[PDB]
Amino acid sequence: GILTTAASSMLEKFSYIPEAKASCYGETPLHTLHQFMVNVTWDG
Amino acid sequence: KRHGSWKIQLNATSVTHKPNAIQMALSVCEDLISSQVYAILVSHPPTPN
Ligand SMILES: *[C@@H]1O[C@H](CO)[C@@H](O[C@@H]2O[C@H](CO)[C@@H](O)[C@H](O)[C@H]2NC(C)=O)[C@H](O)[C@H]1NC(C)=O
Ligand SMILES: *[C@@H]1O[C@H](CO)[C@@H](O)[C@H](O)[C@H]1NC(C)=O
Repeated sequence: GILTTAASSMLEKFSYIPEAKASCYGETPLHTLHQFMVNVTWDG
Repeated sequence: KRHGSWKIQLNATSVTHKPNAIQMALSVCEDLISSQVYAILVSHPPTPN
């Protein structure tokens, strides 16, 4: 619930927030949930 | 040499650079732990990062 709430609130700020790693073998993200979900209220 | 003729022996196993960070220890966890190592030595004073 906390991850879905933070992602839903982050989607309003920017569309292509979900980005993942290309390959484990062989553009660093700047807008993640590390600095965004400071407050959260799931199910009261 | 200076410890005489005790039954223990000393074997060495060394690996080199990997640019990716997970594949540094990905080789280590099945090479050295499978080799029953006692100590691992990291000796890289140049890094690209
Ligand atoms: C040190 O112990 C191992 C025992 O096999 C040998 O070295 C490695 O052996 C593994 C298989 O367990 C191989 O995958 C590696 O390629 C081997 N490395 C080397 C450098 O051969 C080896 O017999 C022993 N002594 C030496 C020479 O490292
Ligand atoms: C969290 O903080 C923001 C800051 O603007 C505030 O508007 C909001 O009411 C707070 N509550 C949640 C959990 O969204």
